[PDB]
Formats: sequence, C-alpha cells, structure tokens
Amino acid sequence: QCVNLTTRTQLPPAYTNSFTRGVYYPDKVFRSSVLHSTQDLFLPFFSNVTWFHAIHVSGTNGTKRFDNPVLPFNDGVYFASTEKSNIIRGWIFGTTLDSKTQSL
Amino acid sequence: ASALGKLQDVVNQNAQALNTLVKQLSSNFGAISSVLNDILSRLDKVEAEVQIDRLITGRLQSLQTYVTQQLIRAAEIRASANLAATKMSECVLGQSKRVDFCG
Amino acid sequence: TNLVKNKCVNFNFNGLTGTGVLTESNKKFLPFQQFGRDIADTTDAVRDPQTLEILDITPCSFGGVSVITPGTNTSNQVAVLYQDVNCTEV
Amino acid sequence: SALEPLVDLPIGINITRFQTLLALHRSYLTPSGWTAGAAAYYVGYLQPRTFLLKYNENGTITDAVDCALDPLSETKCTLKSFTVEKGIYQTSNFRVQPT
Ligand SMILES: *[C@@H]1O[C@H](CO)[C@@H](O)[C@H](O)[C@H]1NC(C)=O
Repeated sequence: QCVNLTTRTQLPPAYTNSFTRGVYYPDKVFRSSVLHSTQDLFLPFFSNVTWFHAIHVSGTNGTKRFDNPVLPFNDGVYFASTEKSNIIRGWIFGTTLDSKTQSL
Repeated sequence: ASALGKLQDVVNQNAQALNTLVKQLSSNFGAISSVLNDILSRLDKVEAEVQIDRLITGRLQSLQTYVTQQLIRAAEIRASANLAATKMSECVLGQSKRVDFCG
Repeated sequence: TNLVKNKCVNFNFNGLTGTGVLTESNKKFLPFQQFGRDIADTTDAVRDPQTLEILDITPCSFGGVSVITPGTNTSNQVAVLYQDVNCTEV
Repeated sequence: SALEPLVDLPIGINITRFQTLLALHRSYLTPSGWTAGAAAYYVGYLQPRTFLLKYNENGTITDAVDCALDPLSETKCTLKSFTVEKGIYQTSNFRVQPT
C-alpha cells in the first residue's frame, strides 16, 4: 500500500491556552477531601497548546488540507479532540517511525 | 472566627508538629528506604545495621526536635496559664486595681 | 490465604504489607484505584483484590499500662488500667 | 478534567516522536473520494511541575494548582490551601544568578 497524499499547507500553528487542563490521577490510592502535592510530569496551566487540523477545509470549493506532521514526543504528550464524527483512531508512537525500534 | 485564634493557634501547632513528626517516618535520612522492614528484607543484616542507624539517628533526632518544641511550647502555655490563674484569682474572684490588666 | 475480618492479622495485599484489623468499610473507591490513604501517608484502607471490597486497616490497639496503686505502705494490691482499649484484648 | 489511568503497560521503549492516525474512505463518480468530514485536535507537551491536588468527598479532584505558575501560585502550595487568608506569606527565596 503506502498510498500517499502529502498536500503540504502553509500558515502558523494556531495556538490556544489550556486554562485548567490535563490533571490526571497519579496514583490508585483513594483520598477524600485532602490537599495532596506531588511533583510529576503534567501540562502546566495557562500553556501554549497547538490547535492542529488533520484535515482542514478552508472554503472555496472543497480544499481539504492534510497537514498532520510527525511530531516529537519530547517529555510527555497531551491530546484533546471533539470529533462528533470520529476520523481519529490511534497514534503511531515510536522513535524511528520505522523498523530498527519497536512501535506503539 | 478569628477571635479564638489564640486557642486555634495552640491546637494547630500541636497537630502541626504531630503531622511533621509523622511525615518524618517517610524520609530516607540517607538510608536506602523509609520502610524499616525493606532495609531488612533487601539487605543482609551486617550492612543493614549501618543503614538502620541513619533511620534511627534520623528519627531519634527527629523526636528530640519534637520533644524540645513541646517543652518550649509548653513553657509558653505554662506562662499563659499563670496569667489566667492570676486573672481568675484577681480579676474574677476579686476586683482588680491593676490598670488594663483586666482589659 | 483466607482473609481475616475483625481480628488482628498480619497481611499482604498485592504485595502491600502491614498489620492491622481488617473490617468492612463504606468509603467508595474509583475503579482503577488500589490503596486508600490518610492524612499521615499511612495505608488506611485497601481493596480486596479477589472480591472487590473496601477494607479498612486499623493496626491492633495498644496503650500504656498504668498501675494504679495506693502506697505499697497500705497494700500490695494494684488495679491495672489498660489505656485506650475496648475491654476484650485483655 | 480528571483522567484515570486506563492500562499500565510494560512498554520498555523510549518514544521520541509520533503522529496521529486517520479514518478516510472512498467515493464514486462525482465532479477518488478522501478526507471524510473535518478533523482537528489539540496537542501539548508535558513537564515536571508540583500540583496541589484537592480530592472531593468521593475522591473526584476538582481544583488543582501549579506551584511554579506565578509568584502567587507558589505561596498557595506553601499553605496547601485553596483559601489564602488576608496577610503576607513568605514564598520560596530567589537568587540572582551569575552571568
Ligand atoms: C467494649 O467492650 C465492652 C465489653 O467488655 C462492651 O460492653 C463495650 O460496648 C465495648 N465498647 C466498644 C468501644 O466497642
């Protein structure tokens, strides 16, 4: 297979501000109405967060823009989407994005 | 709710140091772990002896810190208690001629 | 090993080890969780892996023995006070 | 938004890069078909930070506060409280650093 349509598009990544976001439970331990403090990997509040578009119609007629880049993992990764109609399934996570390493 | 702060401060500071005193149990103090059994589980005793020292020396010290605080803090209360017992005797039981001792 | 309820037991759950009095408890865990904990970073409440249930951990009671006596002058008789227990473990 | 861990898996690999996946289809003769609907998502990178976590009576975390967010946020991590009483509080010291 490996059918491919790069359809590269210009313009700056549209950013946004995660206000209160990306707070998970970093333990199984059940706690009730207490203030617990840990230093762990998170997405810090008021952060810079890129609203990317995998497919983007900018109207004249059609013009679907397939932009989704290979993206570095860096320290850790957060993800968010709406997608009333699912078009998103999973992620390719890896290193070489090829053989010679494992692939998630 | 701030009128009672004097009392509220006493109760807090007591419960404060206790929390601190407890949390000192979970500190390594240079030992390989804060669980007294893990040092015994992982390591053969002859070395684990030196490890448990750093726990004991750490914890045993950490008591004297707590104890000394209580002694000092009690000595304050001991002073405040006499102030009450003085007021209770002079102010309540008698009538005080001491200006602004009773307020 | 068969679980012990309302009786001082050494225990291990999922590798978590301690010694306490395991009881039925109504505190309510979210599915993925394992432990509960208290303010002091003790292990307060655990969930039985095989049959999901919320089990408290209260380590077995203990307290200062207090020997109440008149002067040994007047008598050799003492009345012992076990502090802060239910009267069973005597 | 509180996120529970789904599965904790033995992965043992370092992942330095990635891309998402898509679901597209085929169409038939109209003036091949691709790019079903529209697609957009959000991405941000993690980072070590100290959060104070407020559980609820049912353990549902609502309020979380970063300590390093601003000089104001670092003091709330000293009192451990989301309520900060009127007054002056001493946040962590600062140092001038060498050029
Ligand atoms: C303690 O034990 C006595 C029986 O010796 C019983 O009557 C009492 O209700 C118990 N109290 C508690 C705290 O369970």
